[PDB]
Amino acid sequence: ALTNAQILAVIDSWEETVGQFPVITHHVPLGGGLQGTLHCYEIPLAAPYGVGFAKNGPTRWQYKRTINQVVHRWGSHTVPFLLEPDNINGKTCTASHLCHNTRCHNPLHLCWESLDDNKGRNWCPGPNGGCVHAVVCLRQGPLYGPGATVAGPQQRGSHFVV
Amino acid sequence: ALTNAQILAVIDSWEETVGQFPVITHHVPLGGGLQGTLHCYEIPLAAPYGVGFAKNGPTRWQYKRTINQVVHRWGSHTVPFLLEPDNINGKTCTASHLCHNTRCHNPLHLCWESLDDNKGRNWCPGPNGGCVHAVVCLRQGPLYGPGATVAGPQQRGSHFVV
DNA sequence: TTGACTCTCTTAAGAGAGTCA
DNA sequence: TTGACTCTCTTAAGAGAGTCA
Ligand code: NA
Ligand code: NA
Ligand SMILES: [Zn+2]
Ligand SMILES: [Zn+2]
Ligand SMILES: [Zn+2]
Ligand SMILES: [Zn+2]
Repeated sequence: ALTNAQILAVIDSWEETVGQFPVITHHVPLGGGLQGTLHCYEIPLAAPYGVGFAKNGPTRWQYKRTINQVVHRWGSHTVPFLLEPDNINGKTCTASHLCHNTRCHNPLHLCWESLDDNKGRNWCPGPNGGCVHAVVCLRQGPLYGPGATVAGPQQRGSHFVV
Repeated sequence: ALTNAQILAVIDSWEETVGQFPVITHHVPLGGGLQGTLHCYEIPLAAPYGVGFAKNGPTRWQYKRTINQVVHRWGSHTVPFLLEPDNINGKTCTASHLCHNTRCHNPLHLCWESLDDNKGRNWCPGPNGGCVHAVVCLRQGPLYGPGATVAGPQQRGSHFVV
């Protein structure tokens, strides 16, 4: 098994490589009508992506390192969390984009949480709009708002009460 | 079926049948430390379910009627909305449980909206906790709260900024 | 050891359609 | 005509693993 020092070396090489990705400044809603700025380190749209990186899906990548003749591979956003527990409350931990920008690999824009917690950030009002996430959101979720509901609750007869 | 009259007849028959499902009272969080009461009309756990109804999955059902010698079939929660547009902004409209109770078929607990709007209600603070849904939530979403994040954003080196 | 592709799978909110009696 | 089963698919947040040079 890879030692702690070996895993730290993997994290360090990943950080070195991602830190050289193009850094894109994005202005974002924070909630409460306030605007903020995030700096995303974006993996390229097409090969080459960076040392150790390869695309396994339209917006999925993996990081690969060969250590003592054995190939090891991880989801590209999971690397910052290799020294953390990988489940909680019986749920698998997932890399969760606080910046909501899939190509971004900035570890300051990632957290490690259940898929439900991850998804729920899409609708959060944001750090200046009432976010209650213990690990606070960096921005208002892209899907926060009144929604676009086509039809509400309704009945034709009188068979139902709310 | 094609005609408006035929569609209204399908809606009326569905309402009459669902109107005879057992009515189960559920006390629910509203947000803001308040609680409310919902009356769900719950499809049975096992066959028979009711005239026109059959189970296609663990928590999936369909409603079917024979019109002009042809069988017409719909997802069991879609029937109230047969006269509504079936898409919005190029996204499929879905039946969305305001009561977060799959077996419930009370149309006063359903709306018709994109899958993203639908999902997002799981994390809404609720009608007394800040819900901004234009078609208002009936309860706080079951997944609202601080979450259980295992690890937050972090870096080992000095290559990244927020 | 490395790059650039290939494939299928998970989850939990939702769907459509066929086989028998 | 109606009932009771069977199967796979959609979405958008996420995954593991194979092949070739
Ligand atoms: Na996310
Ligand atoms: Na829902
Ligand atoms: Zn980012
Ligand atoms: Zn938040
Ligand atoms: Zn209900
Ligand atoms: Zn709401």
